[PDB]
Amino acid sequence: MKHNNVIPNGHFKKHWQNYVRTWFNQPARKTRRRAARQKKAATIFPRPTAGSLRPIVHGQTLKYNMKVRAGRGFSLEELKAAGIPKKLAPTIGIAVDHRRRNR
Amino acid sequence: PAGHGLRSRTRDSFSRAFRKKGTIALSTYLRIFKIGDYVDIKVNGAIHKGMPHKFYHGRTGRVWNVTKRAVGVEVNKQVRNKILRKRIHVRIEHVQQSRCTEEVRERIKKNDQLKADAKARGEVISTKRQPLGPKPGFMVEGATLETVTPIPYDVVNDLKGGY
Amino acid sequence: VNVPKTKKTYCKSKECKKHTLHKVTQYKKGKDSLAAQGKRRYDRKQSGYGGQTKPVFHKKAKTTKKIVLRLQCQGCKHVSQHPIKRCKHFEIGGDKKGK
Amino acid sequence: GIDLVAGGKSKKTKRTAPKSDDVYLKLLVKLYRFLARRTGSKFNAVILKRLFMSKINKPPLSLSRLITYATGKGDNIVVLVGTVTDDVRAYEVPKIKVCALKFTETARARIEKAGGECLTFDQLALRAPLGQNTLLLRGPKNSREAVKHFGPAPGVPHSHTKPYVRAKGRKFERARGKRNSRGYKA
Amino acid sequence: NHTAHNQSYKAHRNGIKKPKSHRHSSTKGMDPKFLRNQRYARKHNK
RNA sequence: GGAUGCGAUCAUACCAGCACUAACGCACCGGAUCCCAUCAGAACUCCGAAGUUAAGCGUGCUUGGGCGAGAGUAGUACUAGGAUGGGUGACCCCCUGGGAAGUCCUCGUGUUGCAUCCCU
RNA sequence: AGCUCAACGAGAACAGAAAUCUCGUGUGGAACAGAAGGGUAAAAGCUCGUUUGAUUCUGAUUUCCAGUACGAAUACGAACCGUGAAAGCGUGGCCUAACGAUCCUUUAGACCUUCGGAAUUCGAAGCUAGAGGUGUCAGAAAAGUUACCACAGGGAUAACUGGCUUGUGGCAGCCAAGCGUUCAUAGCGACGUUGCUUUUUGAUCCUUCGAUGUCGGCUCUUCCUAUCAUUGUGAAGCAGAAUUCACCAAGUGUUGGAUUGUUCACCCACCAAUAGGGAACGUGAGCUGGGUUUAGACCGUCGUGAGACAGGUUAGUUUUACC
RNA sequence: AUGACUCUCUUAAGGUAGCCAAAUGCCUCGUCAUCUAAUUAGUGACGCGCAUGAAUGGAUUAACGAGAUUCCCACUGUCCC
RNA sequence: GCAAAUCGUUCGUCUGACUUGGGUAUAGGGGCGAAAGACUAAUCGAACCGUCUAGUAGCUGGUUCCCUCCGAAGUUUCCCUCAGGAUAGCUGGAGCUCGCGUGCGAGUUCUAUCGGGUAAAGCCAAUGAUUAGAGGCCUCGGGGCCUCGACCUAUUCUCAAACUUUAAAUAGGUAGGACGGCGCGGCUGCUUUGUUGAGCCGCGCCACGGAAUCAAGAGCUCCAAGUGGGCCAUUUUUGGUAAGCAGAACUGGCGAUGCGGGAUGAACCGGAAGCCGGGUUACGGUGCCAAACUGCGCGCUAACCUAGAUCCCA
RNA sequence: CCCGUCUUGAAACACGGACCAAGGAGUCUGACAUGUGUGCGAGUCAACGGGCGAGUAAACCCGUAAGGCGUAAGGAAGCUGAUUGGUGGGAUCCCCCUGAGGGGUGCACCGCCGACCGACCUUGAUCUUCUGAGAAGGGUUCGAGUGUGAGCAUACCUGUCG
Ligand SMILES: [K+]
Ligand SMILES: [K+]
Ligand SMILES: [K+]
Ligand SMILES: [K+]
Ligand SMILES: [K+]
Ligand SMILES: [K+]
Ligand SMILES: [K+]
Ligand SMILES: [K+]
Ligand SMILES: [K+]
Ligand SMILES: [K+]
Ligand SMILES: [K+]
Ligand SMILES: [K+]
Ligand SMILES: [K+]
Ligand SMILES: [K+]
Ligand SMILES: [K+]
Ligand SMILES: [K+]
Ligand SMILES: [K+]
Ligand SMILES: [K+]
Ligand SMILES: [K+]
Ligand SMILES: [K+]
Ligand SMILES: [K+]
Ligand SMILES: [K+]
Ligand SMILES: [K+]
Ligand SMILES: [K+]
Ligand SMILES: [Mg+2]
Ligand SMILES: [Mg+2]
Ligand SMILES: [Mg+2]
Ligand SMILES: [Mg+2]
Ligand SMILES: [Mg+2]
Ligand SMILES: [Mg+2]
Ligand SMILES: [Mg+2]
Ligand SMILES: [Mg+2]
Ligand SMILES: [Mg+2]
Ligand SMILES: [Mg+2]
Ligand SMILES: [Mg+2]
Ligand SMILES: [Mg+2]
Ligand SMILES: [Mg+2]
Ligand SMILES: [Mg+2]
Ligand SMILES: [Mg+2]
Ligand SMILES: [Mg+2]
Ligand SMILES: [Mg+2]
Ligand SMILES: [Mg+2]
Ligand SMILES: [Mg+2]
Ligand SMILES: [Mg+2]
Ligand SMILES: [Mg+2]
Ligand SMILES: [Mg+2]
Ligand SMILES: [Mg+2]
Ligand SMILES: [Mg+2]
Ligand SMILES: [Mg+2]
Ligand SMILES: [Mg+2]
Ligand SMILES: [Mg+2]
Ligand SMILES: [Mg+2]
Ligand SMILES: [Mg+2]
Ligand SMILES: [Mg+2]
Ligand SMILES: [Mg+2]
Ligand SMILES: [Mg+2]
Ligand SMILES: [Mg+2]
Ligand SMILES: [Mg+2]
Ligand SMILES: [Mg+2]
Ligand SMILES: [Mg+2]
Ligand SMILES: [Mg+2]
Ligand SMILES: [Mg+2]
Ligand SMILES: [Mg+2]
Ligand SMILES: [Mg+2]
Ligand SMILES: [Mg+2]
Ligand SMILES: [Mg+2]
Ligand SMILES: [Mg+2]
Ligand SMILES: [Mg+2]
Ligand SMILES: [Mg+2]
Ligand SMILES: [Mg+2]
Ligand SMILES: [Mg+2]
Ligand SMILES: [Mg+2]
Ligand SMILES: [Mg+2]
Ligand SMILES: [Mg+2]
Ligand SMILES: [Mg+2]
Ligand SMILES: [Mg+2]
Ligand SMILES: [Mg+2]
Ligand SMILES: [Mg+2]
Ligand SMILES: [Mg+2]
Ligand SMILES: [Mg+2]
Ligand SMILES: [Mg+2]
Ligand SMILES: [Mg+2]
Ligand SMILES: [Mg+2]
Ligand SMILES: [Mg+2]
Ligand SMILES: [Mg+2]
Ligand SMILES: [Mg+2]
Ligand SMILES: [Mg+2]
Ligand SMILES: [Mg+2]
Ligand SMILES: [Mg+2]
Ligand SMILES: [Mg+2]
Ligand SMILES: [Mg+2]
Ligand SMILES: [Mg+2]
Ligand SMILES: [Mg+2]
Ligand SMILES: [Mg+2]
Ligand SMILES: [Mg+2]
Ligand SMILES: [Mg+2]
Ligand SMILES: [Mg+2]
Ligand SMILES: [Mg+2]
Ligand SMILES: [Mg+2]
Ligand SMILES: [Mg+2]
Ligand SMILES: [Mg+2]
Ligand SMILES: [Mg+2]
Ligand SMILES: [Mg+2]
Ligand SMILES: [Mg+2]
Ligand SMILES: [Mg+2]
Ligand SMILES: [Mg+2]
Ligand SMILES: [Mg+2]
Ligand SMILES: [Zn+2]
Repeated sequence: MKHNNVIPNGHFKKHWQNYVRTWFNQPARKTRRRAARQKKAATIFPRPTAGSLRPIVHGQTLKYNMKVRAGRGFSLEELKAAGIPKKLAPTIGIAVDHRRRNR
Repeated sequence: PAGHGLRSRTRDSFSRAFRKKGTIALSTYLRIFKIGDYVDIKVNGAIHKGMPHKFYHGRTGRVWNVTKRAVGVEVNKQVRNKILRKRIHVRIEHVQQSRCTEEVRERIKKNDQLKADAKARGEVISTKRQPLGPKPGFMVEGATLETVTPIPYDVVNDLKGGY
Repeated sequence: VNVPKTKKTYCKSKECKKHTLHKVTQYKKGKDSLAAQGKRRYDRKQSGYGGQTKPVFHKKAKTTKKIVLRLQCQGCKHVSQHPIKRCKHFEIGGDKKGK
Repeated sequence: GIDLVAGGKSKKTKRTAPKSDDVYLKLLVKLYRFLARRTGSKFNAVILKRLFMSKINKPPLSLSRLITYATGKGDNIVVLVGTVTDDVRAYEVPKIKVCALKFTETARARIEKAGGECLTFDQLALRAPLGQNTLLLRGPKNSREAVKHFGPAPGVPHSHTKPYVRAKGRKFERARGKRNSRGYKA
Repeated sequence: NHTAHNQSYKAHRNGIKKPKSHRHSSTKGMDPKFLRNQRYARKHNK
């Protein structure tokens, strides 16, 4: 150790060379996932390729409460207000989340 | 520290002069010190407070601060390849007003008037001093000449007062 | 070394901020608590196998300690600490020289 | 033998040409090699030297700082061997003639909107071959992170040099040596 | 153990370097009472 | 020309012995109620003005000691640089430069600021 | 604030060299905690009065020095005090040494901050300043032995030869007090003083630790002279005989044995004589292996012990030439 | 000359019976005797024994030993050579 | 080597704690041991095999093309630090800011001024050490009025790294203008009895550069290598009889460097260097070796000891 | 005089080297740093992934409150959060004058001294929900701050570390 440099903290004291994850298959993974989506679209035709309808939910914590995003599924209270029985909703492309509350 | 105390090797440097001990004359305390004045550091052995390190004894510096009982002095100190401007405070008992620049102020005035007198007459001159140059030729009146010759050697005289 | 029982010194309390009478007593280190975080960590580190997990000083060299005077202000009833130089014999309120 | 140092040769190094391979910069260098030689203008000599300099020796000049230095000098042409950036902190942009190696997209739009003109150094030679009525400006050279780490070491007295630390917080160089309660403060 | 041999030669390779002298010197370490009044004098200077 | 008060320089101003001094001073000097002070009114302190220039202070003197200055010691001792200088060595000459100190000898024995007062 | 010390001189019942008291001289010849140096006399010393600046808050500077820390010291600023009539002095000791990081613990201080769902009270955790210590003193927590030994290296470093040196060892000269019955010098040379030698032992650590085989004897050659015998001579306190001193001189010779591993030594005997040395302390691919100096084993002393012993003892592989 | 005896310091106890310059003694090639022409060897004695000693066994001991040592006779190329 | 333990002769024991085959049991910090740390497959004071493993090494060895330019250090501080590391110094690269003689720089001197306690000197000055007489012989002791020594006065021989009144040479510090000076005003909470000071500010005016010499220029910053074993010499100098010994001071030199001279030699003398021609020299030389006189002059020496023959130097 | 090597010192009686061919040693990667080249610039970065596409491991396109770094610091924390420059030198340019000249201009950089934000300390008219607000006025204290941004991505050498 010599000169004025930041104090090194390299975490390379284990057998790290046995746990290196390369990404040479990254182009192949893109190809495989695209093929899976293309195959899935034909299976569910004419159902939309985007999948089930997801609800609008707020971001968590003070840092993200100003934005909205897709949630898991519509709450039971929301489905009842919309007049859609919960057992029928998943069969017509509506995601159902029995855990979500409505505050 | 590290093998030498603050006043090590000061047996002679910090001792008072012969038959010049005891009360310090009060002209020392009546001196006026201003910023920019030059002072010579001379440690007085009787005053143990505000005394400079032995290195600064016998050095001349420039006054950069004035306090109730001491003056701040700037002293050059050579450390390896650099000169450091050491700023130290010293009680006025250890400092004497230096006469290193006594000729400067009077010289400037003489140069200014000489140039002023020459300017009015349109004669360009130089007020620079010059070192001693070669002497001109001259005649010396003849006088009685005393002849100097080598002295014959005598062993008995090879001792102060002779043998 | 002999120190007087009472001493008139400066008081830092905002009430006084002045010289007041103080009572002189010797400071004594308190008992080590088992709940102190450092003690809690040490006991955890010492548990199980591995033996002594921390250094144990052995090479004692000092023959004295820096005695600390505990000065309790009589006005504000607050305490201040004043260490003194090393000494082997120390007392508070001992008979003064000559008397 | 001769009592000299390094055989009387210079041991100083200065840039006699740009390090860049930019073909346009080399054309500008050729243009201002001719101007400096055939005119003896001090302005041309300074411009030629600054064209050789590295990126950090050609710092950008903010538009706001350009406006302040150009106040009361509308007639003069501002010359900068470097890049002119836009400054959102400046609201009123007066019409000004500015010559620079490069203008950012926002800076060019603001200057052109205000009736000003953005010039290159080849256009400047046509309008001011000797640099007549020019305002020569330089950006802040020492306003960058690296310079904060230069000078006396952080641990020496009377030092405000920024140390090299991988993170900022109570656990990163705040202990012994940075306060009296831990050994000393430095 | 110790010797000063060659040390003066090393010092004179690039030295002796005198410190750069500026017209105005730092006021740090001067009498605070004098400095504080000087700051007030400049504040009301006109 | 001096004294006195405060001084500056801190022996050319000190030390010893001897001699001398107008005027105003400065002293010695009288006393112990009060302030103050001790074993002790010796000192310190307070009050005073009979006596005396005896001392102190001042000045002068000494083939005096010391101190100060000069001369001399001496271009000696020592010393910077130089030599394919001498010499077995120890040491030393020469070349380009710098350069002391006791003894002995002669001379000197303060100078001076501010204020007040005497000579007036 | 007042006072002046060491010492000496001259005086006073018991009282003297030395008790106490008086006068005089007294540049410090005393004293100032300790080492030494410096410093100090209406004081820094001595005796009394009043006291706690040995206080609180930062920063700056010096010494150390990387111009880092610590210790120590200095000059100011802003407070609160002491002392004196007052100026003034006081931030420990007249000055130059007398001391200590991180983590942890403990104490002091701030109607202070946090315990992260919101509160209260305990508890705990922080902020600021000290204390408990690292003397290897910039600060690991630390007993031996190895002759059963291992590895990395080191000729940066010991144990041979050689080299420098020659104190020591050995050999030699000069001066002449004296010895020699008489008589300094036939033969001697006290007190001093000048040298030589590397056949003693030390001093050093320059060469060799990816090795120059480490005692002595045996065998064998050559060399030196500071000559033991032999040849030729000078001197004598040389009658003869024998002996002694000195000169040219290294041609020839200098032995057989007891005891000891020895070198060294000592004795017996012979002889013209039984002189002294060098050659890597000549000589181990020449020998020998008694000794020393691996591993087995015994004794004595030492050590709790493993083991140790320039102490004794007994047994212990000596390789290769044809370049 | 020596020290039965006495005095004195002192230990848990002060080495007793024996034995010894011993495979244990520094000084040391100890002293005396013996063996030899001559012995730092051997043997027998002596003992204030650096530092001997009683199952850490002491002192002896017939017989035995590819154990260490000295001498004498025989024998011899070990040697004179 | 027949042999990684054999061969020859010579030796121990030989009815017993005897010798030996096969079977079988004990396996690595374990076994087994009539005990040698012996033996456990030529391996034993902890077997063998694979793996962890390319174990770590401040230590040894090696570390691959060419020219060109610059060019060191063996010193500081800290470190269980002394064969190491970090740190500063020395060095390279990268530049940047300026400058062209009006330079504000200098391992130099001059002028003015300041500090010093070594060399020498001093004792006939303090302190310490030390030799001898002389006078006075008052007063003390000594012995036998005498008498020696103590005492006093004036002299005298010889001395000091840890004594000194005095006191060099060499070396050390500071200063010699434009960052100067003067005049008139202003500011202040600091300072004064006091617009008295102190410092600063504004305006106006003056300032031939204010000693010599040189200036192949000056300043500033960044990143980083190597080094942190030194050695030699003149002189000063400590320990040591001394040392090609050990340890310091100033400078140079070697190391990193050839070249000429010293026969030969890291350091002595000369002198430092691109590849060449000519000229001339330094030190050293001119009888031969061997380039240049047996050159021109004076004297001394005669060696029957190997006469003598060139700084360091033998 | 034999090369290489350690060394104050090697032709060495210091070590390696009988000879030849071929093989044979500062690399790759992560982090950071200075320097330089390039792009853009108060921003910058297509990086996970998606849309596609040389019938295609490339190239091309996509950042909608994504994220990283930067754009604001100080404090242990509760918290608070930059009133926005003066001066001495100085490049360039302009005018007068033709001097080592005088005015105007004053970037970069350096020196010096204020102000502003924050920790600490200090201060408090006037208000308030009693603990807050803040008229004025501060400090030899402390900060890797402010006073009209300079960063981000990327390439490579060198250096420290794993
Ligand atoms: K993969
Ligand atoms: K010492
Ligand atoms: K444990
Ligand atoms: K007093
Ligand atoms: K008296
Ligand atoms: K240590
Ligand atoms: K000798
Ligand atoms: K060896
Ligand atoms: K042989
Ligand atoms: K045997
Ligand atoms: K046997
Ligand atoms: K048999
Ligand atoms: K094992
Ligand atoms: K090492
Ligand atoms: K003298
Ligand atoms: K004397
Ligand atoms: K280093
Ligand atoms: K090597
Ligand atoms: K070697
Ligand atoms: K070799
Ligand atoms: K770096
Ligand atoms: K962003
Ligand atoms: K996107
Ligand atoms: K805080
Ligand atoms: Mg690993
Ligand atoms: Mg989601
Ligand atoms: Mg230290
Ligand atoms: Mg030192
Ligand atoms: Mg547990
Ligand atoms: Mg347990
Ligand atoms: Mg040349
Ligand atoms: Mg060069
Ligand atoms: Mg702590
Ligand atoms: Mg500091
Ligand atoms: Mg009276
Ligand atoms: Mg009278
Ligand atoms: Mg006289
Ligand atoms: Mg003393
Ligand atoms: Mg102090
Ligand atoms: Mg009072
Ligand atoms: Mg103190
Ligand atoms: Mg005292
Ligand atoms: Mg003090
Ligand atoms: Mg502590
Ligand atoms: Mg704590
Ligand atoms: Mg919680
Ligand atoms: Mg240490
Ligand atoms: Mg062990
Ligand atoms: Mg050696
Ligand atoms: Mg001798
Ligand atoms: Mg003799
Ligand atoms: Mg060898
Ligand atoms: Mg061999
Ligand atoms: Mg051999
Ligand atoms: Mg002879
Ligand atoms: Mg006869
Ligand atoms: Mg012979
Ligand atoms: Mg020999
Ligand atoms: Mg031999
Ligand atoms: Mg041989
Ligand atoms: Mg052999
Ligand atoms: Mg042999
Ligand atoms: Mg043997
Ligand atoms: Mg053995
Ligand atoms: Mg025992
Ligand atoms: Mg044996
Ligand atoms: Mg017995
Ligand atoms: Mg015995
Ligand atoms: Mg015998
Ligand atoms: Mg026999
Ligand atoms: Mg016997
Ligand atoms: Mg016993
Ligand atoms: Mg028993
Ligand atoms: Mg026994
Ligand atoms: Mg027996
Ligand atoms: Mg028997
Ligand atoms: Mg048997
Ligand atoms: Mg056969
Ligand atoms: Mg088992
Ligand atoms: Mg068996
Ligand atoms: Mg064994
Ligand atoms: Mg294996
Ligand atoms: Mg490897
Ligand atoms: Mg340590
Ligand atoms: Mg090495
Ligand atoms: Mg470095
Ligand atoms: Mg002088
Ligand atoms: Mg001295
Ligand atoms: Mg002296
Ligand atoms: Mg002398
Ligand atoms: Mg090394
Ligand atoms: Mg060293
Ligand atoms: Mg050596
Ligand atoms: Mg080297
Ligand atoms: Mg020669
Ligand atoms: Mg030529
Ligand atoms: Mg001739
Ligand atoms: Mg060597
Ligand atoms: Mg070599
Ligand atoms: Mg050799
Ligand atoms: Mg080797
Ligand atoms: Mg070989
Ligand atoms: Mg190859
Ligand atoms: Mg970059
Ligand atoms: Mg975002
Ligand atoms: Mg706050
Ligand atoms: Mg503030
Ligand atoms: Zn109080």
